[PDB]
Amino acid sequence: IAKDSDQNKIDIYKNNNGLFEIDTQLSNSVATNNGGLAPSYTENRVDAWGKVEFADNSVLQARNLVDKTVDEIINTPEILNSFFRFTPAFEDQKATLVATKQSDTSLSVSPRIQFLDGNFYDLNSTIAGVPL
Amino acid sequence: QAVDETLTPWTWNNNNFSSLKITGENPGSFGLVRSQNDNLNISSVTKNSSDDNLKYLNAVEKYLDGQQNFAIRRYDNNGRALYDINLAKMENPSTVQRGLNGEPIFDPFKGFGLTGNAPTDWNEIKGKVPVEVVQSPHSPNLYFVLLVPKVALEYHNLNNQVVKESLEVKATQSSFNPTQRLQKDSPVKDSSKQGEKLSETTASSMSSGMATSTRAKALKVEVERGSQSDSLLKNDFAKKPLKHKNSSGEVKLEAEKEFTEAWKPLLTTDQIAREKGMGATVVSFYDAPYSENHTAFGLVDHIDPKKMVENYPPSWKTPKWNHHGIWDYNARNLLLQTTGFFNPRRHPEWFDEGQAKADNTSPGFKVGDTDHKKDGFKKNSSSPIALPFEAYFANIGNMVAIGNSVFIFGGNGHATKMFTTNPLSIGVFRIKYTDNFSKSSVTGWPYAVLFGGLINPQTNGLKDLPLGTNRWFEYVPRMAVSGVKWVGNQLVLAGTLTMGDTATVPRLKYDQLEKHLNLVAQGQGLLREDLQIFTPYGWANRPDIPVGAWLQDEMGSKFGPHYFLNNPDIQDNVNNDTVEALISSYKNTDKLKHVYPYRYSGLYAWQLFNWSNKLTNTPLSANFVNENSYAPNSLFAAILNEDLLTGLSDKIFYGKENEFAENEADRFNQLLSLNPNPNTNWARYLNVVQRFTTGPNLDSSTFDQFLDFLPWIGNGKPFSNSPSSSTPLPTFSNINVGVKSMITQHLNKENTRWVFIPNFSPDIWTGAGYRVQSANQKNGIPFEQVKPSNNSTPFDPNSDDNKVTPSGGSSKPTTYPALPNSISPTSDWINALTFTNKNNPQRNQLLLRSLLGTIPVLINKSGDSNDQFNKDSEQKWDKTETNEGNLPGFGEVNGLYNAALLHTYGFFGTNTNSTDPKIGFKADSSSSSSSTLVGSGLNWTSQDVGNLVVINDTSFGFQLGGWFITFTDFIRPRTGYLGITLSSLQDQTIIWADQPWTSFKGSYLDSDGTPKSLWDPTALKSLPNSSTTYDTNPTLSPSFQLYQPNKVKAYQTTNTYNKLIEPVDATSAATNMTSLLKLLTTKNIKAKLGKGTASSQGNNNGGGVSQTINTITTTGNISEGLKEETSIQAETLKKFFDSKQNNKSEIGIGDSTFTKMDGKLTGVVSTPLVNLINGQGATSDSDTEKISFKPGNQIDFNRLFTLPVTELFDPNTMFVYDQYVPLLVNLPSGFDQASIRLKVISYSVENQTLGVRLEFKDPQTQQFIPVLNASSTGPQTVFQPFNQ
Ligand SMILES: [K+]
Repeated sequence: IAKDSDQNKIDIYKNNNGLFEIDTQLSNSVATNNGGLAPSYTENRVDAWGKVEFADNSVLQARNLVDKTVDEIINTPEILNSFFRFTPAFEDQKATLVATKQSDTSLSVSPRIQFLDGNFYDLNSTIAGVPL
Repeated sequence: QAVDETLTPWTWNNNNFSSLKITGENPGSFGLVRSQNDNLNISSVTKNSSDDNLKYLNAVEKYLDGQQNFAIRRYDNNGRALYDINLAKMENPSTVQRGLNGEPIFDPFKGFGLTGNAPTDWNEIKGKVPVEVVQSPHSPNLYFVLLVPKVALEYHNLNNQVVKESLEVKATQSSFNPTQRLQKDSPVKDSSKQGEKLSETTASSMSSGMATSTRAKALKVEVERGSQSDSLLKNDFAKKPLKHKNSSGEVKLEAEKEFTEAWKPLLTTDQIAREKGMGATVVSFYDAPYSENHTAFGLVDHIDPKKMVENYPPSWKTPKWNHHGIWDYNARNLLLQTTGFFNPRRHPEWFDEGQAKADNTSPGFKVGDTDHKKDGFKKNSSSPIALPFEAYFANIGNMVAIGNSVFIFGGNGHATKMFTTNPLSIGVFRIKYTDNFSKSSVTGWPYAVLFGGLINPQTNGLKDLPLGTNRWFEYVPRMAVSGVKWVGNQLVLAGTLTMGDTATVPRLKYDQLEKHLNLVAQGQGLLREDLQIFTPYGWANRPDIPVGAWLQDEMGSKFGPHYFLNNPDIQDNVNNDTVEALISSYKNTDKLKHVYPYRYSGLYAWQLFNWSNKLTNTPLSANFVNENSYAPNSLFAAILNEDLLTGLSDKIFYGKENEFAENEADRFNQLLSLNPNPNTNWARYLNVVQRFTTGPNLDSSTFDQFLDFLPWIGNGKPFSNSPSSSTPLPTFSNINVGVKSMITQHLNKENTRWVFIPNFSPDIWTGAGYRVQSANQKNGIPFEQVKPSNNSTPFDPNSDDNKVTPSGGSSKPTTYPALPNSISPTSDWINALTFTNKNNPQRNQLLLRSLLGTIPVLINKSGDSNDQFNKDSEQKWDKTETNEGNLPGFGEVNGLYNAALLHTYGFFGTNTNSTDPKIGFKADSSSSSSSTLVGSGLNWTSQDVGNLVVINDTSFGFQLGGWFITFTDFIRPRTGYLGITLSSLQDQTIIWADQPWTSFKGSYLDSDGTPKSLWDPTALKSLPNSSTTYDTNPTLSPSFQLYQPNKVKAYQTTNTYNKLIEPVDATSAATNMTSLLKLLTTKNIKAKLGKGTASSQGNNNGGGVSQTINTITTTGNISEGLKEETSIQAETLKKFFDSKQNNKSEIGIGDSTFTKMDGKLTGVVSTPLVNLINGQGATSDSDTEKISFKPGNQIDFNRLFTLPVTELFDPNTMFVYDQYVPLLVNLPSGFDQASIRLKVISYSVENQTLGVRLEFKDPQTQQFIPVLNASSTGPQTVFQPFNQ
């Protein structure tokens, strides 16, 4: 964190085989917080949170998962990793889907994604008790 | 497309590559092959006198495109050929098609998607031959290959009037004489300019001192800038009161009056960069063994010379200049030497005009004008360092891959080497990939900046080697490279390396060149030898006295108080009253420095200890650098930062911190070190080396004991001589040479009783050629060897020039109380750096050159009629005190002893031959005498380095000429282990060949757990001519040199070695020694030794396989020969070796075992299970015959495919579950069902199709392998519900 003139700016330096170099795209990704405590999420962009594309609903019929119940699927995290394709912003950045039962017949999923600090963030994350 | 059997496998001389082992998902081999056909008459491509080389080289490539074929076929894991890949001829060439994320589109049974169009530059890549192949460490099915013009193979088969030696053979019509080529005449005081000499200090500051003397004062040197636009106000380093001789014109380096048909490159660096067909190329490619679309290309990159040459350091624009500048430039030009640090008179291989610029003129600085204040300013350069054709292909070969990048460390230089021309790897190229392998980039850098972090902590061998550097990259390391490989987790480099020049750190007095012809010829490029030679009687007091100071005693009548001859006994005594007159007053300033009225002196070790580019404990420290080596003179292996080699930026940026001083006022107050500027990055590259090694893990004279322990390959006898009155003496170590005496009388006469030897008597062996008053008075000598200047009486002790007058009026003579007992080049004194001659550089130089067996010997006498020297009645091994011991005392190789080396070679006596050859050296008291160096009879050289091979997680080795060497302990050192093992070849038909390395066919790791190599005695060829019509005395050949006459005065009949031996004018001496001039050519040595023809006997053919000695954890343990508790460590190691002279294999030293084969040996191809010779040796794989996939008529589809294919395998790892294996694969009765399983390779659930590959436990190894016989589609198959 530095000031060029008088406002604070966030640069991210990435270690490359023992030598740190600025990453200008990741710097812009992290610095785009829109006044929030953490970097924005954009659906169509590899941002600080990588990029998550969900499967169409039509995957259930094609793979015969309609014969599985919500509780089965919900306790089978390898099935529900097959509900999205993830593009990491930095090598070995990881992401999983947290599942929530919505009805007898349906669930929702929401990504849990590592940031630069090796930690996973999701909808309920806090720092100092403050929801992000 | 399909296999053609008419192409056969081969090994390239420059990298020794022949095959790559593929690893990971689909194992097998790639290997080089070529057409078998004879009668390749390249000389039919006629060369005219009126045109340049380029159209000739293109006509040779067009001819070779008709006369030969070359290809890179794939083989399976047992060595069965799969597809041909003749890159000049293959059908429908294409790059691979990509998705929007850069990934290649692929499906294993179909193969890759092809775009239907060839890569860029396909119209000029199709003429090139592939010469090395490697695989990506992280990306599947992705490979890299290096390609060159076919002249980079055929270079020695091109016609001899264009592919010339760097020196001419001549017609010898007046008879041969090696002195006729040498510029020799010494400089003199200028008859019209005597007065411009340095001024004597008229009054000297007190500095609270007290003592006084009658002697003349120190001389002032001053430099300051003034106000003038192109001149200084003072510049005393640029004075020039000496000038060159006139002898039918002026003597100087002036290439156009010496080189009437000057040697030049095949192509210049600016030609090879722009003529895109003549530059080397790397390409990426994709491969799969059983697909329909089995192979296609990725991307193409030029290994462009400008991407190396524009990354040379700023000083390489001016190789005729160095950071010491004007005084050093003048002192070198006055001695007729190379100026700067890299000029073409020694090193023509890196210059676009070759020998035609072999001169000291116009060094990029203003010099030689009418005023010393006008000289010393930066200007335009006359010749920068380049990368011409010969050096370029020596910088090609030895690949490795790391992350998204691949490298080229350069070859051994056998692509482009000639008998007087030494191209080498000078650095590393890198090729890097970007946008997920959608794009690429290329670069390279010299070893001079990459090795800049070397320090004494980074080696377990000897310390202070000539490998150091500073803020200017004027030290230029280059290598013959053995390879780069992974030793377990560690990336490792191996080869042979150039030190700094150790032969010219001591420097001559200005007038005496006519009695020192070899020492000037070794600097002139006329003698291309890197060994240190004993010459002390003609050296000056220091290497670094400026040329304006020298002319202070032209008569010698004061023994030159500021500058005189290096004799060790007559040094000025500083005592303690003396210092106030000679140093303890002359304070320097920001414009004033002094030359002292003090007689400095010391022998070869003290010279190197002060002015060699030695290593130290911190980087960039070495302020002194001399010159760079002719050829590799060190072993070298190292551990690299594979991460930093991946992390460093493509472009190196230097700056003003690496520039020489713009004018001499900035040279007088010259900054030794600087921080990197904000835009520059050169300091990042210094740290790519973690650790290095250079020889045995031994310290002091113990290392000379190892040098004496190893056998000479010409006769199998160790240089220690102990395994059989009047017995012969060893050459390298001092143990049992001369006699023992206590050092208690030497120098300070103190500490010796308790802080030198573990024992009450301070015993040291006095060595060969020593001084004593009597056999009883065996300890020390007094100052009795006083010496005259001419006939003008002795050194005059108690005289007022050799006295001082401190307060109280007491006075004493300024000379030694007592002195050491020997000055000979074998000397090994612990207490006396100024009298010891052995040094750690020489120990490493001798290690390498004694392995290759090519240390020279000094001769007076040949086997010819009335010229003979005898084994008996003419040599007295028991009487080293007199001339009958035959110690030369001049012109001898440093550290060793000549008569012992002659005995070990067997040049006199029946040691090497069935009758006495009678060749040798004799010291006589009756007359003046003449001598020369000659070769050993062997033709090996330090560029003869082969494949690096890795044996396990810590042990690795390589071929080096007639030896295989192993560096077993370098990754994990231990106490009491020497760290090296060695295996020697035995075959006399190879060892006595004329170009011996051409018989080596490659070296490889073998699956029984040993390294092995191939040889063929039918592969040798004749020299470039058969003498044809005249007596060829100078036969240009790999061990030949233009050694000069040495002429020497008569020896004293008794007390022979009490003073240094005196040389005399050698400029006419050749007429007395014509037998020795004929003996310079190795074939004439071999003829007199009985080795020159069919009298060598043994096998007429007998090509085949060679293997290193057996090894165990005890091998190389020498813990009883290491450490001390009674004596000196070399002597207890000598006792430990003497009982083991017949049992060397437990020391790790011995001969390689050998087996013969029928027919020719051309090369090998390798797999993780087997090695194939000429491509033969494959087998039925009998342990795997009973394993097979079920055929389509044996599948009950409803049993397999009522469930979707989605859950037949674990999603975490893609192996199929065990229950489906016997449903898809047949297996024998009693089989272990846990030993085999199926891996999914592609599938689609909407088609219910599953594609698989099978893997099985290897019966020989703790690892899985594919089962290649499992189907008509190999180890791969598909299964689906009838919808195929
Ligand atoms: K995103």
